[PDB]
Amino acid sequence: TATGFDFELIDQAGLGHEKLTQARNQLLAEAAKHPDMLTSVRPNGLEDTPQFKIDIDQEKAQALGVSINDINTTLGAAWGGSYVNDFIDRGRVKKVYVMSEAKYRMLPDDIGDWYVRAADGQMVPFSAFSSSRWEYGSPRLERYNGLPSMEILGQAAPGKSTGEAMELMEQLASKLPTGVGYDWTGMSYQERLSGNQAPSLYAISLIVVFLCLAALYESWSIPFSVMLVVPLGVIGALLAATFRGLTNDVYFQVGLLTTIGLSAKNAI
Amino acid sequence: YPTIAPPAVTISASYPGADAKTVQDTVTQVIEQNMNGIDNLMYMSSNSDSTGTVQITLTFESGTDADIAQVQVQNKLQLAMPLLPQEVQQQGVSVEKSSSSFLMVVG
Amino acid sequence: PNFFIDRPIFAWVIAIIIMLAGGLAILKLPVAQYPTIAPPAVTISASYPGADAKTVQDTVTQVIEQNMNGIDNLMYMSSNSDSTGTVQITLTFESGTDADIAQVQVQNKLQLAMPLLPQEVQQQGVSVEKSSSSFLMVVGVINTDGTMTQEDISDYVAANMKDAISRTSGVGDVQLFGSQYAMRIWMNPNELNKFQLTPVDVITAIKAQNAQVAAGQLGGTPPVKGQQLNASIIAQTRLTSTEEFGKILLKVNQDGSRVLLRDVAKIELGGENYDIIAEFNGQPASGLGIKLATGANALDTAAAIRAELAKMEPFFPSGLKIVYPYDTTPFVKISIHEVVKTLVEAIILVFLVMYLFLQNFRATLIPTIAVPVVLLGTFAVLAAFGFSINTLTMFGMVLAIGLLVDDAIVVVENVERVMAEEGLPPKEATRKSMGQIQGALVGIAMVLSAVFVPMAFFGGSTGAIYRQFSITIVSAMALSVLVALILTPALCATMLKPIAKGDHGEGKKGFFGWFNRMFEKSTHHYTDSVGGILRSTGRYLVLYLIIVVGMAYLFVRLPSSFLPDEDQGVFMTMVQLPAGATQERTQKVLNEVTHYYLTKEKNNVESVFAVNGFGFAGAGQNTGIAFVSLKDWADRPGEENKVEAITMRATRAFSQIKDAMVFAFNLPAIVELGTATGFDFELIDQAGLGHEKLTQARNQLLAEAAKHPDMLTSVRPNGLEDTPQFKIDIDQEKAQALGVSINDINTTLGAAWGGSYVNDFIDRGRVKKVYVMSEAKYRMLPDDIGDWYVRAADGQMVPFSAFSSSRWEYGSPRLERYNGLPSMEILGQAAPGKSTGEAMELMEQLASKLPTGVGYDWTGMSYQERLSGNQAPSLYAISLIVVFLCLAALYESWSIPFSVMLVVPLGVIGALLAATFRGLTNDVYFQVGLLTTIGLSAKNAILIVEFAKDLMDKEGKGLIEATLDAVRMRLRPILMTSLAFILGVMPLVISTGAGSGAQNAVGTGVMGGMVTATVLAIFFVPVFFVVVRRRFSRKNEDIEHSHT
Amino acid sequence: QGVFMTMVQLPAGATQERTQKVLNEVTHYYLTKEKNNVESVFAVNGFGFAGAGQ
Amino acid sequence: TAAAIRAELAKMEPFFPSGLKIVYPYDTTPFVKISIHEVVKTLVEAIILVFLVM
Ligand SMILES: CCCCCCCCCCCCO[C@@H]1O[C@H](CO)[C@@H](O[C@H]2O[C@H](CO)[C@H](O)[C@H](O)[C@H]2O)[C@@H](O)[C@H]1O
Repeated sequence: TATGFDFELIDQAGLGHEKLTQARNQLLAEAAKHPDMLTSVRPNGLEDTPQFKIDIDQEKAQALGVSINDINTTLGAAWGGSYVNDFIDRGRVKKVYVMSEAKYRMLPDDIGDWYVRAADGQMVPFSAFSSSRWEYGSPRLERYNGLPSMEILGQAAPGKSTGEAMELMEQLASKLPTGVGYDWTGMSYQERLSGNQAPSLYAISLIVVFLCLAALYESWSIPFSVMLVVPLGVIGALLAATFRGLTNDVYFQVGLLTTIGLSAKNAI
Repeated sequence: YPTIAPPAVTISASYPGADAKTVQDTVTQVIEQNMNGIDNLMYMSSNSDSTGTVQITLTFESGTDADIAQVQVQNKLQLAMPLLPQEVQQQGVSVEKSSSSFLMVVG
Repeated sequence: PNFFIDRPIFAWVIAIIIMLAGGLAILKLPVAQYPTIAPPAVTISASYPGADAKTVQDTVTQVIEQNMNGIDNLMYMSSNSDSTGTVQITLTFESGTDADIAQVQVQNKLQLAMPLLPQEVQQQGVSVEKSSSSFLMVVGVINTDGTMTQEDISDYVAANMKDAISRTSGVGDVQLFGSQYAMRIWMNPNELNKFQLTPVDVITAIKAQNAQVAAGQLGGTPPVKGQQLNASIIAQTRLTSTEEFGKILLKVNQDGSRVLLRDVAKIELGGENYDIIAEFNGQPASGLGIKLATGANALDTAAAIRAELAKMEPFFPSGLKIVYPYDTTPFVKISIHEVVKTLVEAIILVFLVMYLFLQNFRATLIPTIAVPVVLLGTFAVLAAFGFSINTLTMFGMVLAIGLLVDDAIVVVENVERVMAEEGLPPKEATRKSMGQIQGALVGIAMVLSAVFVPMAFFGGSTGAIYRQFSITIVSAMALSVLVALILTPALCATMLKPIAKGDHGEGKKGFFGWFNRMFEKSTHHYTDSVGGILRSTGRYLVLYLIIVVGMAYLFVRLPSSFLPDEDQGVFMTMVQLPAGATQERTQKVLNEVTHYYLTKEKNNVESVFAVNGFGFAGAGQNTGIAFVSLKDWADRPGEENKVEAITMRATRAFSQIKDAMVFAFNLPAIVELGTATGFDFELIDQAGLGHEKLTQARNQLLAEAAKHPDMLTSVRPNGLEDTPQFKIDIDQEKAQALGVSINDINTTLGAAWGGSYVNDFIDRGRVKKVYVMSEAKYRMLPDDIGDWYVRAADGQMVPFSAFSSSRWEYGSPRLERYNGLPSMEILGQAAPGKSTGEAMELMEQLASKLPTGVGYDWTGMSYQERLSGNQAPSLYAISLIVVFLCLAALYESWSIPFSVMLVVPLGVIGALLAATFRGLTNDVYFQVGLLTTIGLSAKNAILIVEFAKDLMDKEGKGLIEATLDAVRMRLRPILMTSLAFILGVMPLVISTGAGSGAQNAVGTGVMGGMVTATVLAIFFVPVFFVVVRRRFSRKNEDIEHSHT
Repeated sequence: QGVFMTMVQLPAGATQERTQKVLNEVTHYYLTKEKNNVESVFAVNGFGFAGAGQ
Repeated sequence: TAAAIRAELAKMEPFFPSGLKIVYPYDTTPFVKISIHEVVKTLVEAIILVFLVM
């Protein structure tokens, strides 16, 4: 994108998901307070969903003759599914999945219809050794470079340069709790080191161009007289950009160059 | 367009039934612990999905011959393959070269 | 050529373009200490916790050495089967064999040996790596208050650092000095016996109790029509604490008194391994052992590593500031910086010589500017030729200042000479000088490639050296030549003020002039002399014979060499205890050494990082090592604050008074790679004679080379002799009826004393390991064998004193292997000034008398010397006939070319004699030096004989007449070029610090070589040309002629 | 590019049913008020960009 | 490959029992050898006949 970024907010210390998300609201609300820089600071991930814990009371089955492995894998093969064997149909190998049927594994109540047949020969209801509670948890556990992390997309105000928003983010994500550090990636990475590099390139460009005109003729001042044609070609391109409502994009940029070219040709 | 975007290899594994913390803990951290010592590494990013499918993409320095990156990756992951669970291990981990530029999609 | 003399601005542009091509090719050009020298190798490492030596050799090592079948460019394969259960297979390759393909072929040949390996091995990680050897750097971590112990610190390293600091773009295997946190469970035998339990129930317990679970989903997919909830089932989860681990239940008792883990074994967050302990200055520390990549630039990898770690510094806890024990980086930095400082200085001195000759400042700037631009320019040919800013090419620079100065100098000189000889204005005079010295400049450039090029034709690491040198010299030289045509002559015509006819200084003003008088008066001296010697020829012929032969004897009784040992500012000492030692006694030795260094070396030494448990070939309680860091150089005056004095007398302090062997040393300049005198003999059994017969063959040999003090030094095998072993030859009979099960007896024996990785747990967020082993005291002295019981089929435990046995044998802790077969390795040297080759042949001849199936072979260092070598005589014969042919071209005579080649010794005998007079060695640098030197002589004499023939031909002047005029015209440049050099070189031999051993090695050969060169040739060359041309006739009986 | 796309997201922990609801709405929408611009609408339930989920 | 391989066998020679002998049933090597020696003889000859013609 042009104006903006791909902020990575990273946990570095032995913290937990809750702590990070807390930091994220902290920064996202503190930086949604600057249209003076950033517009649409938004996190790209999935928020904590309602999740349903079945903290088996391990005691109330530990004698019953039932095996944890059996309880787990029946629970599992019940509501998730299991890849078992492979079969050769019509000529081609395919997978063999065994799962519950639809209706007998959907709503929490259905939990009950499931029975573990213990070692002796007696079944056990699941409401005998289980539990049930409702917590939260992310469905998308993101990580950046080996550590827990969370990704905040966002940009800068319509006519503010991407970099300025970046520096203000540095000074804002500066105000975060210990174990929370900052970092950049992808676009904002590729593009972070490559922005204030351009002037050196014109240093080579225009300096080597001046030495060539110094060569052709034989003067150091004559090339000035010829290099003076440069703006002449530009203010016409800009004027067109601004008046056609276009933008300083690359095709305009190489274009701007070519123009500089002929200015120099004719002037030469 | 020309070959423009910095080359990267994605690794994905499916772990039927795993909630996010499970895919982050049986598979994701095991792999993020065994990608130590491949060449030209710019950065690493994981997705531990509530579908049980983990997507760990590694993005590299520009003009880093992909083929070799994809190999140091597939062969540093085929080290942590025993240190993986058996649902995963049997249903395939997948190391692929990554973009999004599908020439065509045919329904 | 000339096009430019009329356009000075065009030429100035060419100057500045080559200049910023210099600077531009300077900011992004490789910088290493050396060129990449180490032949590529792939190391595979395997872990088999609790395994005896013979076990790592037989369960993992030989299963894989059978699957390393069909790898490319394979030079050799070597196994280290360690009694720590860690086997190290090193495969070394042909030179520069791009790692990636080799390492990929090896890992995809190892994936055949992957199913046929244990579940213990396969689970503790097998490792296929690209890697050097010498630690690129070691980064220690400590704490001020020491409110933490080795385990805490080491954890922070392995939980906050070692996971990503090895994930750069050029690090091989970081080696943790400490170990990462783990869930440590220590079984208590008496109370574990009480409540009726084996380790096996502890295993299955913590396993199936503690885990994540393949749960599933509410609203499961595919749902039913109208379904309106989707949410996640989180079932049984993995753990977190030590509580959650105490509470782990094994069985319920009849009354209610449950048997918890908590009770039955002690449960603690503890290291995954308690073998290695790291003490920085006696203070507890945990380090990072960084080994260099398989051909990555050093200072760039360290820069990147310094970047990630400098990024972790904002999240380190209270007081955890990084400490720095060992870095091979600043040596390279300060070294090359001292060579560049010298580049600057040599320029400076040269300008001074030049003022004292051409007493006009704006004229003296002509060749002053002549160099910085031929320099900059070469760096761009290096960027273009795939080289680096290594020591070799750097010394090629500093070295080549001489040819550049000479070229510029003879041009400005020839102009000026003509401007005082006729009275012409500069410009036409410039055109004129050029009209003579032009062709000569291209011909000398040619004969110059003809001598530096064959030197590029050598093989080996050293071959890489001679080629790096040969190129910066020939390349830089072409560049001085083009400068001599575009820029130089335009400058002589341009900034240089005109001297009208016959001015010749001549005091005239009173400072700079009393000189010109001294000198002109003296050039006469010179001329009246040379005439005086051309008078009598035989005499000088004889003196010449004497000079060659003197060169000869001086040459042969000179000790060859390899490279310089440099006080890199950072050294280390190695520790080894007697058979079967303990962690406490090692730590004892290490504490002592640590104490010594902080006293008798209180002013030179700063930090001692003691590494207990990790030696070289591998680990053990017995072995220790100590990376020790010194103070800044400015507080280290004399020669006694240096590596050799410190390490020698330290070694005195520890050798002569100690029980165990402890040495202090500094590693040579090369990161890894063989040294000089010495070798690496591998003695191999081929027809299967077992460990005993082999090691014994090693003893026969260790004694057979003990009968020749005339040759072989340090009669040593480098390995470890067989240690005391304690066998438990289970009688399976007296347990197969007892109600007891074998599988359970094994894994209990193991989990007791070997240990077991069981599950995985969540520490503060980070996955770490789950280990079960005995408690400390129930496995030390042999008796503890008894305290452990197997809970049989019925319910009765059984004593270990029930089914076992017990005896004590011997067997090695390190089963070394070479080329796929069992082997043992004998290091050694040659007598001092004795060649490695002689000792090598005597070694092939003594181990020749060994039992059938025990054969010999060579590796590593000893390889370097067998396929190659002694190519020099032919290389220089090449150089000499090719050069001779070039002089027959240039001179268009066969008999004339001889006169320049005769000047060859004159420059040598000076270098030799300078070496012998200082104490240096016929090492690489002496050869480069002599290269350069024989060069400059060639330059000068060629010039002289050139003028003479011209003046006889293109003026019809006599033989003698012309000879004298030739010498006459150009004594002044020869001296001034030469004199500029020697003064520029002085800094080298005078240099102290940062590889000043190299510098001293340059400066030496060069200075002496030069003195004898000029100061003899400017008297011998006329006698060369004269007597040689008088074994040639036609026209010149004595000549005169005509004109166009 | 002659072909464009729209992204849809249901509130947290929603179901395949509501998703398929929105998607068929949009498909109809394109074939209606855009009957003359749209040729083909390809609806994907369960896979968006933001991540995986019904 | 043949120089290095027959050298490999000659290093294995101190470990061969009674009669456990090497045989060469099949080798593409000497063909290369004589194929080439015939070409050089030809080349040489071509030269000779050229000098003679000239
Ligand atoms: C800024 C310093 C520059 C350095 C310049 C130094 C030049 C001064 C050197 C003076 C020494 C001369 O050394 C040289 O040896 C030869 C020997 O054959 C001598 O030559 C003389 O002796 C021999 C025999 O005795 C012959 O008869 C010959 O006729 C006669 O001229 C010397 O007279 C001189 O020509």
